[PDB]
Amino acid sequence: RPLDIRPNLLVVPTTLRSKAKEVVGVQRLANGADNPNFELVQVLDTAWLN
Amino acid sequence: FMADEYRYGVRSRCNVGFGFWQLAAMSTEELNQVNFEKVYDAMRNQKADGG
Repeated sequence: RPLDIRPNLLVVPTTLRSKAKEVVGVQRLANGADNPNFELVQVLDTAWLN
Repeated sequence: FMADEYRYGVRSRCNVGFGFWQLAAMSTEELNQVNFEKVYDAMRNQKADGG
């Protein structure tokens, strides 16, 4: 049976904040192609690790 | 004619500033994500004493 997971939190170090925002927060990823994950997972940044 | 001053600046906090940029905004990640974002993350990842 599926677990029915609903990933909605993305926590990453500071160095990945910009890339995570690009993944979720803009329509184009890095080349004007598209962003299938736009407005999908709300990313919170964290600096307590790494 | 003379106009006196007795002021001076301070190199106050070197842990809250960044410099030495090869500034450019004309690449997917070669000039944006490696210069401006590098400075960004370096500024927001500073640790007072670790942790």
